[PDB]
Amino acid sequence: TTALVCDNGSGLVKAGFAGDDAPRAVFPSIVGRDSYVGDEAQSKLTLKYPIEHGIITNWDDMEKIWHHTFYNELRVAPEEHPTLLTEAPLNPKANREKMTQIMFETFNVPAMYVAIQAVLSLYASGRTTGIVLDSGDGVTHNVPIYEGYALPHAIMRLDLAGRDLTDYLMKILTERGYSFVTTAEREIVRDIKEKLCYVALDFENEMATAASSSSLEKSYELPDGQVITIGNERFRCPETLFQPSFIGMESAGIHETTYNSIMKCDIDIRKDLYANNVMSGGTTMYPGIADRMQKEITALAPSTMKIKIIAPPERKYSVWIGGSILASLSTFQQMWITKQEYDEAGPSIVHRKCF
Amino acid sequence: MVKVLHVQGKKLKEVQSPYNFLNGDVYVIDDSKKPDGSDKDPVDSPKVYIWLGSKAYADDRGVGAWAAKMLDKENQAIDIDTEVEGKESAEFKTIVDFSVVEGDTPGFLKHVEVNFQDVDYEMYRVYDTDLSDGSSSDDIEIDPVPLSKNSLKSEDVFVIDGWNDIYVWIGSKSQVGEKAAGNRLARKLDTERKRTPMVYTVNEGLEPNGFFEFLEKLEQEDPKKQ
Ligand SMILES: Nc1ncnc2c1ncn2[C@@H]1O[C@H](COP(=O)(O)OP(=O)(O)OP(=O)(O)O)[C@@H](O)[C@H]1O
Ligand SMILES: [Ca+2]
Ligand SMILES: [Ca+2]
Ligand SMILES: [Ca+2]
Ligand SMILES: [Ca+2]
Ligand SMILES: [Ca+2]
Ligand SMILES: [Ca+2]
Ligand SMILES: [Ca+2]
Ligand SMILES: [Ca+2]
Ligand SMILES: [Ca+2]
Repeated sequence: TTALVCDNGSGLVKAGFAGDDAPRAVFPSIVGRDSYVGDEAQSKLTLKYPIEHGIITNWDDMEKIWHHTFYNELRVAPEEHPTLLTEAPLNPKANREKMTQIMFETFNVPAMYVAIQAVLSLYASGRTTGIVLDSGDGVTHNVPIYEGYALPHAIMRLDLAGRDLTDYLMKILTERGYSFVTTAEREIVRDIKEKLCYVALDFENEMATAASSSSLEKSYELPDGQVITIGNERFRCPETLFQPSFIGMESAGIHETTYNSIMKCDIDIRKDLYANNVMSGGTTMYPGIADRMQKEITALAPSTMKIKIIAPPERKYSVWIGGSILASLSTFQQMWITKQEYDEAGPSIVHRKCF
Repeated sequence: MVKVLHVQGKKLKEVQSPYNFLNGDVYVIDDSKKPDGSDKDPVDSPKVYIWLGSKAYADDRGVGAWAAKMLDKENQAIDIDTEVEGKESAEFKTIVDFSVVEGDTPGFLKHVEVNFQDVDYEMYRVYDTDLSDGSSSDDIEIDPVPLSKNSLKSEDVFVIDGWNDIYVWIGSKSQVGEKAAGNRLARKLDTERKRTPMVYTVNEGLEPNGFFEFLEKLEQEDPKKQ
């Protein structure tokens, strides 16, 4: 029987079957309240995000997401499927327990496992040691990993990701005299961001280029036929990841959190981390980000240090794809919590079996 | 003395000399056990290497990395290293003699039809393969060709897909059916992308000022060279 893989994000649910090369269900992690989930809620209520900055904070709404995933999207009977779930770095112990209790007591799954998202990405890249930069819709993490285990004392978190870049692009386009209010319009700005934005290798040089010619300008045709043009907006928007002061956040950019994370780790593994930076998550998809990160880390690191940024082309779904691969291997499923073990031990079993 | 394992789908299969690593595949080199088959003394630094072919996809990589974790799980003194095709460490290069050959065992993941919708660039040649039959519209083929001024040929039509900008380049010696098919391909790509792209049809020798600079950047910047 085929295991299920559900990768629950702040912004999007990614769900499907172990053994597929991509999730078959991708939909917004939204609930509107008696229940509208996903695109059905974002067109119809008060909408709540059950997952905030990667951690589940609304358990009634999360149950409903999982319900919608099982019965409406995947159309499966959850009692017939072992289920791999993912969790954020630094997930509180009580959260993993509640996740385990809901899977067994509400949905009656035969077996389950909870994996750290970044760890699934690192395996998908062919590594057991390395440091993942995971940047999605709600949160960005640096997660150093040594032989398959995240090093929790060295994890760094930045509460800035794709939704904030979308909001910033919406702000600056609105100041230029465009307006985005409709469902369409907020989704139009996100589409502009994903199609036209990129990370400058040198921000000051790119600003100068944009000030002195039109060579960086791009047009975008709206659904009515009207055309939008943007120039330095294309790279100012994701520049926020390296300078969070662009949106009024006093905090380190992702190159500094990478370096800081590496520096919290044992000096003995640092050379391995520098050479094994793996990017994952939709917000790492910008053209130029890998090269910019390489340049920024090189400036921070010792001059002898070998630096490498691994940015697989499928990395927007690396977490889910890692889950789908591992949930397919017998040796991995032997590690899962069985319905019998849960009844015999309760939700606290998750700490012994899943790390 | 070392044991070398080839990822084949969700399997690990042992191979013997001569070692010819396929560049689309992943090998696990087990240097953790003494001659008889017993775990090596931690003093003797038991190691497991995961060799990643440059063209290997995530399933081959994940199966190989999980297999090394399983060897480490049974003997934690093991140190795991990942080696990348063409940049192997001097030490790994000391313990296995191997060459690298062109070739790819497909991974075990089943293909699902989902568009990742991420910035990707491509150049297509649009050509009718038999003009002796009096039609340039009935034998049209669309082939990807390298993104480069070098691929442009006067005799055919080329569609340059720069994701948000799409160019239809008309060779000065190309045929009418190739122009129709070229424009139809651009229209299909524009339609798939909710019409947000800008689409231009340009003639050979009359290219807009930005055109050849744009073709160079697409080749340099193409996030998925294939
Ligand atoms: N090609 C792209 N370029 C830029 N941003 C993108 C691209 N594709 C997706 N995104 C952004 O990535 C975000 C979704 O990414 P992801 O699924 O990794 O996040 P998530 O798991 O929901 O969030 P989190 O990890 O923060 O809880 C959205 O903000 C989306 O706009
Ligand atoms: Ca995520
Ligand atoms: Ca292969
Ligand atoms: Ca070990
Ligand atoms: Ca090592
Ligand atoms: Ca013909
Ligand atoms: Ca014919
Ligand atoms: Ca021709
Ligand atoms: Ca268009
Ligand atoms: Ca390409």
